[PDB]
Amino acid sequence: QLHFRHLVGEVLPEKRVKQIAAEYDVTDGPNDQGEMYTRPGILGDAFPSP
Amino acid sequence: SRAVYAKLWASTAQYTQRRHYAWYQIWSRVIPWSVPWGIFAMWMVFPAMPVEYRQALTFGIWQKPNIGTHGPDP
Ligand SMILES: CCCCCCCCCCCCCCCCCC(=O)OC[C@H](COP(=O)([O-])OCC(O)COP(=O)([O-])OC[C@@H](COC(=O)CCCCCCCCCCCCCCCCC)OC(=O)CCCCCCCCCCCCCCCCC)OC(=O)CCCCCCCCCCCCCCCCC
Ligand SMILES: CCCCCCCCCCCCCCCCCC(=O)OC[C@H](COP(=O)([O-])OCC[N+](C)(C)C)OC(=O)CCCCCCCCCCCCCCCCC
Repeated sequence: QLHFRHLVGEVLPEKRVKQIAAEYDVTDGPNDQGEMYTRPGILGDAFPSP
Repeated sequence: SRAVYAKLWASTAQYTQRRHYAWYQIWSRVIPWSVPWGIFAMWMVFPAMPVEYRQALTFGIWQKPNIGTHGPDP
């Protein structure tokens, strides 16, 4: 239920939260070929799961 | 006498003018109610306006509440 959006201003500064989110690979797609891919996380994404 | 009957007949010739006077009186009694309701309109619609307009319309008295969050980032 948690997204990085939740940490900025309430706990941490925005810049640091963006840098935290960048540490993870998050899956996204489909692309033009209908395949899925991975990208660096962004402020709008939910926490990852193991 | 014709003269007196004419005066009595004519006494009410100006009905419409008296009715306009009545309009004036009742509206004068009524119209101040616009101030309470105007204040409440503005009360409700103030937080919808831009922050700059809130600051301006209160001659700079109003400012963003300070609740201890969302401070500057060095
Ligand atoms: C003290 C001793 C004790 C005495 C005891 C006596 C007994 C009485 C008590 C008195 C004691 C104090 C008590 C406390 C009371 C106050 C607290 C209170 O009430 O809070 C409430 C409180 C509300 O809190 P809130 O809403 O969060 O408050 C946020 C603020 O309002 C913040 O909101 P905001 O900032 O967004 O507000 C906006 C505001 C912002 O306000 C301001 O910033 C105004 C600043 C004010 C300054 C003050 C000036 C006066 C002082 C000056 C000093 C003078 C000096 C001289 C004297 C000293 C020296 C001689 O601006 C406006 O309102 C609009 C502006 C004005 C509009 C008019 C238009 C004018 C245009 C101007 C024209 C001029 C040109 C301008 C253009 C520019 C270009 C030129 O209640 C709650 O939180 C809710 C409670 C839950 C209950 C729910 C109710 C029931 C619902 C259920 C219904 C469902 C059931 C069905 C129906 C049932 C029916 C029965
Ligand atoms: C006869 C009058 C009958 C009145 C009945 C009206 C009842 C329903 C009112 C709904 C108002 C909705 C306004 C739409 C805009 C979006 C609101 C909103 O949440 O914005 C975000 C804002 C906060 O913004 P924000 O932080 O989300 O980000 C956007 C920033 N701004 C707003 C600057 C763009 O939330 C609010 O402040 C809540 C809206 C309060 C406005 C209430 C208006 C009440 C209207 C009654 C006045 C009647 C006067 C008499 C008129 C009669 C004339 C004949």
